[PDB]
Amino acid sequence: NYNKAVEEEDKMTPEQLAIKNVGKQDPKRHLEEHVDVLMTSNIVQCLAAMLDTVVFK
Amino acid sequence: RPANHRQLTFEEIAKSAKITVNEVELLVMKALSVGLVKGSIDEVDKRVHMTWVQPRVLDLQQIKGMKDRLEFWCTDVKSMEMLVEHQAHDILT
Amino acid sequence: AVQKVVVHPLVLLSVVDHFNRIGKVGNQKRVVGVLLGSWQKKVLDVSNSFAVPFDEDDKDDSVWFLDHDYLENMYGMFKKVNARERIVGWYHTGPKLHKNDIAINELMKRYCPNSVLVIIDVKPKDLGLPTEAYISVEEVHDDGTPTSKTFEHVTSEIGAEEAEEVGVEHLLRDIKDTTVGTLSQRITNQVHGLKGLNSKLLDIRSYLEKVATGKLPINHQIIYQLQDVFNLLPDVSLQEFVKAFYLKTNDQMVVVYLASLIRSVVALHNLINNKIANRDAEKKEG
Amino acid sequence: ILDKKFHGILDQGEGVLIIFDEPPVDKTYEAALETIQNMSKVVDSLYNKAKKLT
Amino acid sequence: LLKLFTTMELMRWSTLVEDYGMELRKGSLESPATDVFGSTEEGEKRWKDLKNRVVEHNIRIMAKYYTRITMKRMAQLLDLSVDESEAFLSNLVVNKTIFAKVDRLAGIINFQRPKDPNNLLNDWSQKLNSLMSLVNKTTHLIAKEEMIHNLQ
Repeated sequence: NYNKAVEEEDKMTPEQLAIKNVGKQDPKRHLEEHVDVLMTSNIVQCLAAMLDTVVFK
Repeated sequence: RPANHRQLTFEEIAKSAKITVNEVELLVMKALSVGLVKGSIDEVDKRVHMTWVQPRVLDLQQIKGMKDRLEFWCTDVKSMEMLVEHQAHDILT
Repeated sequence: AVQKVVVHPLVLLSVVDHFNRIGKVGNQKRVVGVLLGSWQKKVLDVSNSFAVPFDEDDKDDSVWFLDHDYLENMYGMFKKVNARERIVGWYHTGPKLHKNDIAINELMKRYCPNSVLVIIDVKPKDLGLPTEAYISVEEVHDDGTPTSKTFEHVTSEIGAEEAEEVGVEHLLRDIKDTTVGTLSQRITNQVHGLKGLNSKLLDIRSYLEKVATGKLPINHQIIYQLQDVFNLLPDVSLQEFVKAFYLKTNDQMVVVYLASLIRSVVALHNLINNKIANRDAEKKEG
Repeated sequence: ILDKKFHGILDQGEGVLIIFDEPPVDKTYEAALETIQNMSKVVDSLYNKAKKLT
Repeated sequence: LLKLFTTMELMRWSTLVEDYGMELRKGSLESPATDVFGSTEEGEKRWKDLKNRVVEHNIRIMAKYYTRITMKRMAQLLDLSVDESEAFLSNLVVNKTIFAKVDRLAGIINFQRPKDPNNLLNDWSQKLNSLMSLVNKTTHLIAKEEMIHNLQ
């Protein structure tokens, strides 16, 4: 629910990348901090889904 | 029996426990009062379900021949640990 | 009923330099010392200790030496530096016990509500946990002998209190915080799988030596009553988690739905703005 | 049912009314509808694409 | 009374007639019987409030083995009919003390819990209870191991 509630303001950025021609000084980049959290957090969740099939046999 | 079919029918109960169909329910509700076994006994099939129990006192032949569970556990969870790690081997990184 | 304490390895570096003393004083091979501290709750913290000049005969192993020139007036010193950090227990090395440990505990039990013999680890290569605690126990038996006093496993950990990393995390110079799920989890897989299953080899050591050459605690009262807990699920063919397999579909539900949806947003994340930066760099480099 | 005062299923064959409900899943709803908005935004970036190309 | 308060020990109600009715066959104090069951339009309501006890309190002792029962077996266990069963089902469902759901497509129904209302709770309860048991295991298997290997 964190990873949706902040993803809508994550996607409020490509509208700001539509500057039709160019009207924005430098990238002002907010791509990150929601790659990595999703990445390692759901690595943890998939290896947790491993963990029952690990401990059981 | 270590095996499954832990939704046991009442049949062995009413045969070898010298009890009747109307009294298997008391046989296990008095055991709920006892508190060593707390089965979720079926009553659409009348099956006496097995949950967790208080096992024994001593099975010295099975204290010796628990290897088929203990060493089973040891080498097989070890081997499958080696297999999970062996499929994710070269992301040692 | 004691779970865990908080451990500062600072006076374990005092264990280290008394481990430097014993290598060059004489015949005393093992490090035996006295563990100060203060019961705060079932959780606890330790700030200081000290190391007795101790000898122990190999013949009739109940030969202790805990000098009161080294206890009483050094206790006056340790009381003068602070009133808070008083006695809480003691410590010796190895993992097991020697015989005289019970009487060394009962010596300083007269000062303390519960003196603890935390058995300490100077050359750590172990498979389980570090230094671990033992509380005063009266469990005697179901037989009714004169009261048992062998201090039972009432465990401990190595807790971290507060700052100290001015020293410590400057003294690291090597280590890194793994952003968990970056082979930290398989460090844990290695350690807990291999080190719990050769702990299970210690258990087969118990369940083989106590079968071949092992008596009275052979089925003490906690071997079989825990073979229950071993008999949660030991079964034969594939152990048939018939409920739990569609329930594990219900498990894998959340995980791979977040994989599909969320990782498709991750595809959108990297790919779209990567194409922006990429192709802008590419042809606007002209 | 059509006014959501009553959440379940009636019957005529066996004559068995059965009340149950579970509507809200934001794990599906919020995520996938925000991806629809994401795809609209990527279509809005398609002209940055079609502008850098031609 | 007190043995009938703990699990209620599904006795014969005519042995309750024995116990609570041969109190009038007392060559001593009958003022207990006179005050309690000597009443008629209050004491008869106490007799049937004790039939309410057998249904009420014995549904609360039988609430364990449900999520599967027919209706005839519930008549054969509540020590009464199916019509007395349905009247008692009525007044105890308007009691709504523990969440009932009864239906006669074939009659396999019962007084019940909210009927396993959750998803992953099963993973939580089963696997985390059993596996945190299995992580406390090694922590006191080293306990047992050291304490038995002091000697042998």
